[PDB]
Amino acid sequence: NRGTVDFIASLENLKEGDLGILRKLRGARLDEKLPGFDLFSALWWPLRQKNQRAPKREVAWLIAKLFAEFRFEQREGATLPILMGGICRKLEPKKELPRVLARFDQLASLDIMQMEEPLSVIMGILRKHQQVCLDWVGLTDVLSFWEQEPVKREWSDSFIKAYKI
Amino acid sequence: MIYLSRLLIDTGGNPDRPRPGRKWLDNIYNVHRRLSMAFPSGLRREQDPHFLKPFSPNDFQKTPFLFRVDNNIDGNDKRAIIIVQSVLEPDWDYCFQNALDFLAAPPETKEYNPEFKAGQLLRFRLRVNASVRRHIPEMVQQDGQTIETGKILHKRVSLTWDASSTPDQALADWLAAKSPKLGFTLQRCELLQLGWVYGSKPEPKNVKVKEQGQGYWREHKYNPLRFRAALLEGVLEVDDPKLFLKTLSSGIGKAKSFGFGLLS
Amino acid sequence: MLIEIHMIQNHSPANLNRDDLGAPKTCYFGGVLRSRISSQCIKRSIRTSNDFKALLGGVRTRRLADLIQQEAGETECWKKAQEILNKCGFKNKDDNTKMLVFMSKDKIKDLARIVLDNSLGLTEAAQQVANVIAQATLAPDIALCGRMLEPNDKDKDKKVKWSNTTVEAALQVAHAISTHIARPEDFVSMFASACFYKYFSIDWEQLVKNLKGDTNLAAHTVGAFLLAAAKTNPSGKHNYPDGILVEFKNSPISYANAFVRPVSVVKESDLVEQSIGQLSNYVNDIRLGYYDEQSPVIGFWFSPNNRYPLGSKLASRNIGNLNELVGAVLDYIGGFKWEEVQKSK
Amino acid sequence: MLIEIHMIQNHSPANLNRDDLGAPKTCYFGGVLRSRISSQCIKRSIRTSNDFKALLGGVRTRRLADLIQQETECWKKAQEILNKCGFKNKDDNTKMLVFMSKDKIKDLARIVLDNSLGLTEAAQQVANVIAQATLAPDIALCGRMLEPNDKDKDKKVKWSNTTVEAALQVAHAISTHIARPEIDYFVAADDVPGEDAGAGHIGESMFASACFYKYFSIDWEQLVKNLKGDTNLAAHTVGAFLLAAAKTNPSGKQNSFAAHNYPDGILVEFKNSPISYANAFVRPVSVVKESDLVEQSIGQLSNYVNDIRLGYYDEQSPVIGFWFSPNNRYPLGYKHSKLASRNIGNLNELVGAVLDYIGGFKWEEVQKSKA
Amino acid sequence: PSGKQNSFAAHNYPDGILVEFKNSPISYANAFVRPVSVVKESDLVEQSIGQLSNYVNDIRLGYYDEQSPVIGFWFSPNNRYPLGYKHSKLASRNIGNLNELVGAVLDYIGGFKWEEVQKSK
Amino acid sequence: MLIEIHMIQNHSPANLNRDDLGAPKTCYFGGVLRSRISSQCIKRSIRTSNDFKALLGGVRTRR
Repeated sequence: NRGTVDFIASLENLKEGDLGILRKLRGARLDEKLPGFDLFSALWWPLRQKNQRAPKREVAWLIAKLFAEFRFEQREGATLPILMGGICRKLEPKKELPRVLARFDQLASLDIMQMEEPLSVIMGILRKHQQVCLDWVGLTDVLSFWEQEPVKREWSDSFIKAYKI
Repeated sequence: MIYLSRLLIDTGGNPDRPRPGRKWLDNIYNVHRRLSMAFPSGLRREQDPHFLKPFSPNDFQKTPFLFRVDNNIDGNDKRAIIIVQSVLEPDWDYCFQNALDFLAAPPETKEYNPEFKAGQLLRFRLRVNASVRRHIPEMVQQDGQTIETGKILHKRVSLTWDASSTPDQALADWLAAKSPKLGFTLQRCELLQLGWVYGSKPEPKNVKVKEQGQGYWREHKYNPLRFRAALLEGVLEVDDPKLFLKTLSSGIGKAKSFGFGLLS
Repeated sequence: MLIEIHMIQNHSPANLNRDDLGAPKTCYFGGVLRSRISSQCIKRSIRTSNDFKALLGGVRTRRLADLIQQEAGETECWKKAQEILNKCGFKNKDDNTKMLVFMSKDKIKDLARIVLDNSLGLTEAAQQVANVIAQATLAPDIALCGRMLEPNDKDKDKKVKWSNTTVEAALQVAHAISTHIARPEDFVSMFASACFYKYFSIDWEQLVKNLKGDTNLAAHTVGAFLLAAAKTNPSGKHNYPDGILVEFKNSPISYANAFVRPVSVVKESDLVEQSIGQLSNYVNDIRLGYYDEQSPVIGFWFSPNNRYPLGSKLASRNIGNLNELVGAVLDYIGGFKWEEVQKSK
Repeated sequence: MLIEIHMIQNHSPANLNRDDLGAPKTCYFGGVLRSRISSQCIKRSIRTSNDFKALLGGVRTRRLADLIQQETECWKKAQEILNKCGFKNKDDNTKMLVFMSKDKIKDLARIVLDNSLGLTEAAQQVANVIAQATLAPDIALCGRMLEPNDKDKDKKVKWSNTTVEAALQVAHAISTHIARPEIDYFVAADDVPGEDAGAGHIGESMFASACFYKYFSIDWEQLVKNLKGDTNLAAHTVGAFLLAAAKTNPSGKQNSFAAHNYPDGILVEFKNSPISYANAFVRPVSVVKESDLVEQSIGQLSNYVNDIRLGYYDEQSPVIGFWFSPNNRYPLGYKHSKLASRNIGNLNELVGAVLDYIGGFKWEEVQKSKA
Repeated sequence: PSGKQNSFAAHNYPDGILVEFKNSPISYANAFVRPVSVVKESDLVEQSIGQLSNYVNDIRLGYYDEQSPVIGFWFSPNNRYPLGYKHSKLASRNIGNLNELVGAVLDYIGGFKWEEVQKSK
Repeated sequence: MLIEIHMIQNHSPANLNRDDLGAPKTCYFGGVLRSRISSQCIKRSIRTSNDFKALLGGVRTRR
């Protein structure tokens, strides 16, 4: 898509104070603080009048909050079920692998709003394994259509494919 | 029946935050509107206390009344003063019940009744328009080559005073001569403020029509209105305490709705 | 050197500076409210005064196109000049340009004779317009008040180049404050002459640098500045100053803190002379705490025929005249008798 | 022997420090709003002051290799060398802040004009000479983060660490009372006549007036360690800091306001552990009808100074204090005791007392060590 | 702490130190569950110390009166902030100096002074 | 036998326990945002203190 790329690139332009106030708004809707809504409006309004396709609003808000909290860099080919699974091969299959594996499968049966904390723990173990790159555009357009089961099964089969290799 | 009171409004101090009262004071049509939906009615008072209803000016009582916006220092704080008085009781618990940002301190109602008899030295200021009907509305000077085309139009243009004097002895002569009509006099008069005041009033029209009823489909229009201001004081001696009360109930000049009212 | 003038003046606030709500301008000093007149109001009132009639050489306009056909004589040069100005970079919403242009009233004919030539294109015409308004600083008003000029870049042609188009201001006027409590108006010769304190500072070297090195023009500027400040009420349309203290130093010092506590006095006539007493007390302690050797400070005191005195020795001399005051400020720069300095614009 | 400066200074209505929105800078302290004169603004105002002329020379540089020709057309190869040193190029300048500072630009000029050498060794000796410049006492009062950008060269930049552990700590200036913001209204007043009333521009400006309590925290030992000795030079920079703290103000919007308000009282101390009497003005100063707010603020300050002097006692650590007022216009010992060791009336012997307690130096020979 | 003290010099001293001697631990942090709203008649430090004294007296009367009493010393510098305006004599000794509070703690400890203890190392 | 210390301070405008972004550390206590000075920071400033430069008997080094 040619609309989400501008959103991710504009997010990468954000300076320290803006993503600090985005960091402070974890688990909080974009209403109880005025500056957070102002920042989201500035990020989210001008990309609908230049390109016809835009992500969903809740996906954009959640992705902005998570991006502020973790601060990765955008790189093609680094979606969640590849780096996930790649880290699962670096594990003991007896005990820890079912633990981390269940932590990953918790994402596949959740709605967009409640995934903030499971995505937080998944990206926390990603940060523990020193992962710098994450395809924010790829994550965003597989998350804006997260409610159709073909993309969920494709994401899971990507995890399988990265695990068997 | 004087109901003199005060409405101390919240001027800001940051022209970065939105300032509702400062923006509200810049348009005298909406200033009159704000001062006039107070004491609204008892017709639908028992229905809702929350001021959440579609507005219509017909439900509001159409009693003419007065106000004036001024500025003063109490002892240590600049705060613009609005002085109002009316024949109906004050009930500003509904006009500002969801616009508390317009206010700075809660408003206070006073009781006052006048007595001056004749020839004392305890009087006060005045506000009026410098409006006169034109002696020579000269034939509508049009444009294109700076020419004159039209016939006539009786307009309430601003007062064209003399050219060899200043208006603290020209307008002073004007209201000194005007005073024996209204039942008082001026022994001294010095002007404080003069200039223009501006506003905007909307005109509902009708051009388009609707295919199943009458022409509900229609457009908007705005029009400007201007007035010439004069705020001034004087140490005055009332001729009689029997006809000056009518002047204290109508005011010298009758802008009324648009600020210029009675002596205060 | 810096020319720091402190004046105590009884200005009636009935016809004085107003804000957008009609109130007189007020400021909080010492935690308590005082009366204020704005610095730009004093600057403009001095500018458009009777004594500054010869020295008003700068025009702060938005319609150069209107000024083009005032000495051109011919009729059909109004829209081409607008196009050339737009190609320079000053955009047009109407007859006026939408940024403020500050030039001297002698290069407008230069712009007219540039515009009326029809032997060259619009690009180099706009470049020549920039050559006109990029160094046209030949005005004492420009030298005193200061200016920078920068144009819009959104659809301006990219083939234009501007010089260092800013001139640094020579004038630091303080917002003049009322020493006493501002009198209340209520809810039940006619208004008092408020004792005001004003502060003016002129940088001599920077001003003569801003006038391309002239000396008699700048001397006329400073003399007419003192005369216009003393004689003109700051407003728009004699009241002589009770005391003028004009001090020369190389650093700015503000004597506003002399009136941190207000001079709360019941008697009307017993206000200004002990306002001057408070000023003398604080000038004494500031001199005794700050000005010791190194760079000494010399100041002159003026009153209407020496009516309110000063203090011991905190000034240099007492003179009860205004043109003598001009002659006494202008001789410390060295010479420049005032009877010949007016032969400049 | 910590150099701690507590000052009292009332300001005329002005706007010295402003953000991008034009509002004067404000902070919260004790739950109430105070006027803030930011630390960096005070550092630059004392740095760019008239008296900080003999010891200046910590020159800011982002546009590099243009002064090299000022001291041949070295825009090509010297900028190429700088890029090979890590400071990459993004425009007609270097997109990296360089604190090269010291007046040893002769060394950089002579290595750049030396057309008998390559890139790697010249860039290396540049790396040791810019990490060991160590002049310009503003470096010793504010350090560097010049650690290039390791996305260039063949990775042969084995530099030395440039961090200097600067000895200065400056608190943001604190008003002793409630800050009162004010609005200024100005018009442009079109000079040539028109058919309108005439106003070429309309704007709103801000200003404020406050009594300011300032806190400068320097320690002598790190200051003299960062300055490789030169005791008279240390006395010169502390004297320049005292004179600049006493004589200059931030030059923001001062062409329109002129708030050159000099000092009310000065607290210069020398102790072994740092303290701030901002907590004196946790209670805001309210004006009483009998006294001015400078006298009131000095009384509150004296109350809290006596608190800390008596309630924090160790017999092995005696602490002195100096008090200054212009001609003793506001003595600190109004309430109960002579709190300061000596009450000083003029600035010059206040600097003399600072010199005497620091090293016994005088104000005449201290200017000989220009350095 | 030594954070951005170069640009924010906030070296300040504590105006209240409370030392208690129990065989079980407590933390008087539930006093400041309500944030201190600064009023025009008092200061933030005095109000916080008053809330702390309220909580300390309350916990002392609620979680005590054993056979073993709770003994403590209260420290304010030169006694500008005594323990509120509530019930007095709550602390066993209101001490105005820091070294005397340290000496009182050390004398409770078993009778070791402050000077010869430093001779250990 | 437990020896307990309870203290109350008040500092100037400060950045004592900033973020890697630069934001001073915050925590929620009672549902309202409170500034937090880290326990590790308090302990280290205690350990590195001037009056703790008469007690030190360990370094806790890396290499």
